[PDB]
Amino acid sequence: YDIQAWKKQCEELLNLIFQCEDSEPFRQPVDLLEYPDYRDIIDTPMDFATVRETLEAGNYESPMELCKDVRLIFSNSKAYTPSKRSRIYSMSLRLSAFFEEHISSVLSDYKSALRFHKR
Ligand SMILES: C[C@@H](CO)N(C)c1ncccc1F
Repeated sequence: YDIQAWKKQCEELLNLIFQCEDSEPFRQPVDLLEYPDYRDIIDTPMDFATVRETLEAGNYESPMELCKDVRLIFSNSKAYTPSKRSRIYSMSLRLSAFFEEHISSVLSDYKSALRFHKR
């Protein structure tokens, strides 16, 4: 029932994500010189360094907010992909499955701790 535990759990999960080779295209903001039309398709860029920095600055109030930004990394890749078979998109799908598998207990534990706090 620790209402704060999610933060360190998210730091450790982001550490695992940065160790994954599949996260390399998503570690830093998309380079506009490599993908000149990126902002014509994507309204809200997001990357894992921005997520980590937001967490470390104390600018997420809950793991749901972090989860919304990580999911935006994956939806941006899906929206930008020219093909559902593209290399970078395929890496995003594996990384998304890994993230979802690990974030589920973080969200469950936080929501349960918060319900206990408000009992
Ligand atoms: C990091 C993502 C964009 O959000 N990246 C550039 C791409 N995403 C999917 C397919 C091809 C790509 F090049």
